[PDB]
Amino acid sequence: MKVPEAAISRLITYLRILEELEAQGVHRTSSEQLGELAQVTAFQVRKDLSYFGSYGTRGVGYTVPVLKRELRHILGLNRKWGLCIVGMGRLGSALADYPGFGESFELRGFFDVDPEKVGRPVRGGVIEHVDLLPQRVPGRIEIALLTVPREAAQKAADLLVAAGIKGILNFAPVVLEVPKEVAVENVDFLAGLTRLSFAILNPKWR
Amino acid sequence: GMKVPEAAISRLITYLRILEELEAQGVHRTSSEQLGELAQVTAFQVRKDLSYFGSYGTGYTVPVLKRELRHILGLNRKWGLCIVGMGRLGSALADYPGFGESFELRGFFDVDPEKVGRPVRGGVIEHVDLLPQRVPGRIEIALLTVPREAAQKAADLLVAAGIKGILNFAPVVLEVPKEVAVENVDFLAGLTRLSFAILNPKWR
DNA sequence: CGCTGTGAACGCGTTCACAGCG
DNA sequence: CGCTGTGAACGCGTTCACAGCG
Ligand SMILES: NC(=O)c1ccc[n+]([C@@H]2O[C@H](COP(=O)([O-])OP(=O)(O)OC[C@H]3O[C@@H](n4cnc5c(N)ncnc54)[C@H](O)[C@@H]3O)[C@@H](O)[C@H]2O)c1
Repeated sequence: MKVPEAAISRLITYLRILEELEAQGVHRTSSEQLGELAQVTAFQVRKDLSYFGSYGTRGVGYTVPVLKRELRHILGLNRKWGLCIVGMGRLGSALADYPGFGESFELRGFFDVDPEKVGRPVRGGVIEHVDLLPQRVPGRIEIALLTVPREAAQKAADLLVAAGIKGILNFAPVVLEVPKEVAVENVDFLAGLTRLSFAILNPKWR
Repeated sequence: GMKVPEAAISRLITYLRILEELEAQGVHRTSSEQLGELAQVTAFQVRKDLSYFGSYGTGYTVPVLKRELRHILGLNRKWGLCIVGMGRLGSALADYPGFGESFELRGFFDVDPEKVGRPVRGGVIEHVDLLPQRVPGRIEIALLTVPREAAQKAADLLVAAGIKGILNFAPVVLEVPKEVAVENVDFLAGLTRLSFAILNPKWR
């Protein structure tokens, strides 16, 4: 009834497997196959899905197109979120060019404070100054991709919170302080690297 | 209890960053209470995570904890890294000036005939076919930044070449031998999690 | 007194056995 | 019968209780 956040991550993985199975022409799957491809047990797959509903067919398995649609629904992918990039350095510029956001995420703003950058035309847009967030965010942008230097993150975050942002995808190696009403999700490649260090040094534990 | 939760390692990483900051600020003494607040966990959490490895307290001396942590995390050595897939993300990573002294880029690989032989910061792009002749004793960690459809195969080549750890930036679940460590940095997953979080605020 | 270190209790996510239905 | 759906046990990871000690 109450969903652990570890399950949401696994649902994201199941949906990717379903998109792949569909691409391969597979119309039907099972908790066992789904588990095998996601490297989790069939038990876990069925438990994860049960948190939201009964999308399978007893004694048969799951119809790929159906589970796919249901998972996209649960995940909020059945809509078009408005996004923006704050910090047009190398990562931000790379993201503006990323051809993989799909139909669920649409870039609508690119902000920064550098005179050189501000004003530069980019894929589907043109860089603007951050103070224009209050006059660009409301009703148009729900999620912000935060790609500024570590020391500028928390600052940029406050400007986003005050601008009425709904969520922050944080790429900066720092814990952000935001009001509980604002969602934050971190993408930390340095932490990932350090975890590999620990893992490699502790094979037994791994 | 000596079965260190993987979730503790992530927090240790955060404690270290907090200590770096504190040291930068000129702070010398800290406590599990101040550390906790800064990491947004309880004082109980901090002390418990540290206890897994030892008794470094007295509170804590910023410089002493910082040293003990980067040691526990293996940051007291120079890891050899390589980038496989020199596209937009790969190139950005090659020029990132924030790896630190603990991580050294020693290889850049690709299959694009037009990128191989291409000079880059601290080296030149080589064909992935050269991995078996480049990884052993020089490169332990590979940053995997090739397209989704190419990731599993590239990981197979890195494994065969002797890689010890793979930092996977592709949205796929990699299959690798038990002895090869894998860590995912998945921004599309983070995006989708935010989507879910925004639609389920009560769920928090 | 104030703060650490750590067994033990506890709540929650995973595992499991089977109930439910096709 | 076969595979999904699920209530409950299990056990891992966080919280708690107190012991040590300057
Ligand atoms: N572009 C971005 O902003 C961005 C941001 C985050 C995550 N990513 C992820 O990064 C990965 C790469 O995306 P990109 O936009 O940089 O792609 P890209 O196509 O720019 O570059 C991928 C590079 O990999 C090379 N490649 C393909 N197969 C290879 C193989 N077997 N061995 C070695 N090199 C190979 C390609 O030739 C290309 O140079 C994807 O998984 C994507 O999801 C991209």
